[PDB]
Amino acid sequence: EFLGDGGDVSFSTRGTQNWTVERLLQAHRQLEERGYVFVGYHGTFLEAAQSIVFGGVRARSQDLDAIWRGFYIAGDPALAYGYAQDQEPDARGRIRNGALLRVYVPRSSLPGFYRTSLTLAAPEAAGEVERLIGHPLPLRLDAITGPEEEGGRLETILGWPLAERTVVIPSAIPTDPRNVGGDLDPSSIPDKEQAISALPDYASQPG
Amino acid sequence: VAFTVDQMRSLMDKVTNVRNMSVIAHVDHGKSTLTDSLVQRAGIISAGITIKSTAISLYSEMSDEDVKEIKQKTDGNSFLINLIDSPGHVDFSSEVTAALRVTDGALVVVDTIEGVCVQTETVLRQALGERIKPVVVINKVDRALLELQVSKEDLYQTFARTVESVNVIVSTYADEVLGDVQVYPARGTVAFGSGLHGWAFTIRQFATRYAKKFGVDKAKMMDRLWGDSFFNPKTKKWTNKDTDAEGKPLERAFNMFILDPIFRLFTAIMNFKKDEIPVLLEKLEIVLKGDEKDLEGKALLKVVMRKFLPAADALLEMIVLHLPSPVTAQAYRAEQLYEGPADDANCIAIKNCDPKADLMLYVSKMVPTSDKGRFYAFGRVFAGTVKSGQKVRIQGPNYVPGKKDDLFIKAIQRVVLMMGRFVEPIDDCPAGNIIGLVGIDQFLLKTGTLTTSETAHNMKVMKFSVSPVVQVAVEVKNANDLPKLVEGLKRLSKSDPCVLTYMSESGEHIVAGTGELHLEICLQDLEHDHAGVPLKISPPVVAYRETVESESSQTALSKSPNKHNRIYLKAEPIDEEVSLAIENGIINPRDDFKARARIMADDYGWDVTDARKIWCFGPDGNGPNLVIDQTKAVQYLHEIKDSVVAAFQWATKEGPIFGEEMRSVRVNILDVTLHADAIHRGGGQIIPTMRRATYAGFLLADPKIQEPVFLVEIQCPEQAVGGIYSVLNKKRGQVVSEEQRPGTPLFTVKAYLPVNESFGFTGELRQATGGQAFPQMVFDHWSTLGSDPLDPTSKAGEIVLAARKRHGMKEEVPGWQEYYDKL
Repeated sequence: EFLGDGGDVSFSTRGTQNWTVERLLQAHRQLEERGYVFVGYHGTFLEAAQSIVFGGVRARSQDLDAIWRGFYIAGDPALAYGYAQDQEPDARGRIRNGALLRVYVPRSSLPGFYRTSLTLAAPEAAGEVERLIGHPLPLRLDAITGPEEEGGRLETILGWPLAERTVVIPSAIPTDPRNVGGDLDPSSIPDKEQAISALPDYASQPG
Repeated sequence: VAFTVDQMRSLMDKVTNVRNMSVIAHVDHGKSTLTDSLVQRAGIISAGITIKSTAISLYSEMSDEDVKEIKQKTDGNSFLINLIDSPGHVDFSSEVTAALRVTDGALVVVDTIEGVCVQTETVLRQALGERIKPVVVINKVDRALLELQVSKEDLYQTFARTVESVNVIVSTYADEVLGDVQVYPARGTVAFGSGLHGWAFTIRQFATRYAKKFGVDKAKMMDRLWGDSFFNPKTKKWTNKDTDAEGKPLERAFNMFILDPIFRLFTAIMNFKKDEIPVLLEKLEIVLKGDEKDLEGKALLKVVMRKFLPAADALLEMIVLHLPSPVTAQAYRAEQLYEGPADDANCIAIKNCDPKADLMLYVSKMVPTSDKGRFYAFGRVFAGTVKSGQKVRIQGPNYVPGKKDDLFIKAIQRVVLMMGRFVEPIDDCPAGNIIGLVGIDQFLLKTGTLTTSETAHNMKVMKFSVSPVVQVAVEVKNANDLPKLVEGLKRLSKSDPCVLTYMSESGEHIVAGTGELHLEICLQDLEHDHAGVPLKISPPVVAYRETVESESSQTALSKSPNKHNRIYLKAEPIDEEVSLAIENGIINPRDDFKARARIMADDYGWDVTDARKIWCFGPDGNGPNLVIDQTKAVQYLHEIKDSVVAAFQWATKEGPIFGEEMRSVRVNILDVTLHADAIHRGGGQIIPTMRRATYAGFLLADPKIQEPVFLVEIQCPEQAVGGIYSVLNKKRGQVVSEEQRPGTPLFTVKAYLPVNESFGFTGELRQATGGQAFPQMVFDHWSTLGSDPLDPTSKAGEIVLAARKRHGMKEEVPGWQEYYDKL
């Protein structure tokens, strides 16, 4: 269990149940002690969050012809924050807020984390991403980080294999239930979570 | 006994032989016990739809001789008594008046030891105000003997004093027109007894007995059985002085022929003197039946007394011989019950309890049935006759013969008899009877008038309101029973028209009611019946409203997450008139946009242009908030209309000041830019945008909050009226008018009481007016506070901050910037 201790954890529109900053600091420390490292944030819907935290991240019927298929995450919680919410309305018409997740991989996989300046989603980068990872896309036991789009913030795409080997836990960064769609407010990020959120240094040259 | 629909209908045709009454009594005075006894005695049963017991049918027969003693037109020896249910506590003001308004007679229960208690005294006044004839019963006599071991003469003096108190009230508050309505034991309008043991009697009962043993026409036998009348055992003569020629005392007739017999049976039996009991019993011709013979102590007395003086009959005797039929009373009660011309074609039809005239049916209350979550109307036919299928005009509270507001010309699906818990279909029902209707639930909230005359006014309306102004959050103490709460809440709302249960965005379960008590009750019934599961209830809270005072400082703008769609809008105030118009069905969401436009344009000064572009109302798609489409040439615009509306429904249900509902907020969509492809303009994208732009607009349009305010009507003796103004001045109350009832010393103060200041109001008014005051308060209007909700120290800000904290939100209110584009 990597959730530290303190009573069952759940995801609510109300806030994440039983997940203080303090518990976060304990669970992080313990993940490092077992040789895991933090690589980014992942925002998504409550139902989804629960699944990932209790059951882990798992691909499921991907489009095999989809060369950028993977698990997207982001170093900057703000960028992740944007996906932290229902993507479609419930029957009544409500679009509730989501949750922010902290993604960790076995430190033993860093050798496969690369970076580029080109912008991911298009073909011009494909060749260069492939150049950096040593084999044609999609990514597999490797990950690429680069600008979400020209001048945008950076996103990270863990290939499905690697993704399935992550360990995800709650963030102490809450989504706002009364401002769904707003941008993450920098002062709502715990100073202590900020301390344990540096990213590893990714390679820019192939191996 | 059991009756067929025919028997009942037949019985309902002889209105001269019907009795509509209630039982005025404090619960701790055997109110429920006595009532039962009548049911267990004359309760009418019919020879799969259940309802909430509102009235009980009673049958009673009398001798052609008895029928003559009735100083009011009658016909036949059969009688139909409608026992209409009453509340337990007086606080239920509004519904107490409800039952009274449909009754003609009243069985007032007073206590032997305690006499007439304050509460019963108050209801009595009210009953008198509706011109209800009272009939008294001094209950709990046993407690006098067994406990106090009072003498025959002391107990006499007691009843004397008690009857005296009652009449002090009856004479002081009844109408001079009605004539002397005081109760007189000698005239058979006062019974004495004990609900516990199940016995009671009237002077008229012992007078029919000792009737011949003295060679008298009971007229003079009962006349002697009370007051100062004596029978010297020795001279064997009747005198009018408490002493014989020598100066020795003489026992009163009452003490001699009534109290003595009873007093001995008590002394005999409770002392277990088995030698006397049998002898004593045979003398009164009381035959124990086998098993009862071995009984002793209370067990015995209890059975002897029941065979001796059957409590049920004593009461049924006064009901028939003294309470007015729906014919005698409507003649002098009509004018008071019709809010139209005292000579109007209908008002007349009311006086004459005319079954041929245009319908005049009064709906006193809606009662919950098993058949779905539907409600059957309960009331009385004051004129004409109501029949299944008959199409009727359902005139609601706000109706006025002039306009067409609050009218619903529909057809009466089914007419049924309110046989307590069960209903029995009946073709028609002539004036003078209490009946039930099926199929009005969606036209009448609670009270109303049904007619046929197009020129018929409503009958004395009872102000009620469905405005949730007080609510609480319900939580289960033990998470396991959660589903059991989710059911009861659904059950609760189903039992009451005016209770509300819903879920906030926060996912909390809310229970909102008409007031402090109304909610209180609802919460009890939930943790005890509907859910029966232990719950965590939050403290009572007043429902506020969020509104704007002007147009948005500047245009409000928000863009979807795609950053591909934008919504430009401005918010501006709606005029209270319009809001009221919306709240009052005038401006209607379901109307023809054109017709409705014409209305707003004409009667309310709106640009027929704007009004024809209303996209939706809100919340719940019908509130006093609107979204006007003022865009110009925005391609695909209609393809995001459902989203926008949807967004609006949430924006208006929980505003940005502190989660409260919006009121009178006009949202004008000035512009919109959308992505060419629909994939990127879905609900997930527009809904949040709109919702956020609206918030932005609102926060820019000078935010303010409204508080709800009650209109309290109070009945109170000139003497205690002091306590009223006393308490009103410590609650920010505002006196609207004070009047006096011509004859009596009964003032009736009306004032405005802020709902957030009404907590524990009745309790405080109690102490203040020595308990003589009788409150009736309803929701009246929304008041816009002047102070700035944004300034924590201001008065409104104080409300806001607290509320926000309560809801565990960020202490400060969001600036418009947070919702505007982060540009």
